[PDB]
Amino acid sequence: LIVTQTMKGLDIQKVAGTWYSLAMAASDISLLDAQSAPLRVYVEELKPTPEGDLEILLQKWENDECAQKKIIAEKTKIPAVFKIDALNENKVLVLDTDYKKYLLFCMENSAEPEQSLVCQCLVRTPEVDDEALEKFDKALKALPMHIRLSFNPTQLEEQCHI
Amino acid sequence: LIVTQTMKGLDIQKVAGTWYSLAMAASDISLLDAQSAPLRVYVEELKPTPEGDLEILLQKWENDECAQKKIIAEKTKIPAVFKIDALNENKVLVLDTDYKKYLLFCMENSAEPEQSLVCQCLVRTPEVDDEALEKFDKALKALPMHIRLSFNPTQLEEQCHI
Repeated sequence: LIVTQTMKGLDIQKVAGTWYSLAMAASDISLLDAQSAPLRVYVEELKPTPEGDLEILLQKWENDECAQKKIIAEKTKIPAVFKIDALNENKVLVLDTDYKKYLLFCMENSAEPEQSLVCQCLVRTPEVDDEALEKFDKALKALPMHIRLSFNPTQLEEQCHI
Repeated sequence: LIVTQTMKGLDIQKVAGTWYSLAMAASDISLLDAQSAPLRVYVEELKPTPEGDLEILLQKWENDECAQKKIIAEKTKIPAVFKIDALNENKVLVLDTDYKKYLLFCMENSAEPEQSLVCQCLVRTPEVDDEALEKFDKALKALPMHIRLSFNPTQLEEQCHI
């Protein structure tokens, strides 16, 4: 609930389709540190269910393979906040989006916020959009982020960004 | 020579003393990735020689120990640029400094610039100065940085920032 910015009037239907994790940022270095870091995940596609929920198709370097995982985000009373699937009463907050280009969101742990806050900047195409990165940074200002990763076109087209 | 910003009228004598690597940034993620990353170095002290050179006292996680290394930077025709000691005809460029608080510099490889550019924000005390970080970012704007690390007081006081 630290993320003071959330989007008003979110139409979860419109955010459906393919996305690229262009930039990542986290409050703790160890969260995004190595390629095998716990929260180093790459979004592939967002699939909203008619029941209001949101399926998230993502990738992660687990063993030595780029594994494809599927997380399901259940909707809450607030249309911009979601509860992800784990003991960890974790929330997925959508900060802003114009639906056609970018989408800014932040995963957070309700128990340990400042120790577990990861945000991302998703874009529709594998192009480095400066205007989306600008908005991402502005939303990051008041947040205690200590690591910020950014990716290039070539990395965006390969699995697990290699 | 990509770093378009360099400081005019640098008095190498004044930058002597203890410093803290408050923030780091690099053009390639693999340069600052893990704790054992090649260019993940922590500045301890800057010792300028009367012969115009500059000794750099730093730390690095090599094996499983936080080793203290000492790099010597030889002066060049330009008072803000230095040549570090290795085959790699590498340069150390000082971008800005008020001598009493911060100091912004960038290490660079003359052979492969965009693939080997690391910059840092050194502060005098282990306090998070927003004004120094602001200046650091402004100087980073035109540079193709893809990773940015930041550290907190507690980390600044421990060897190898742990």
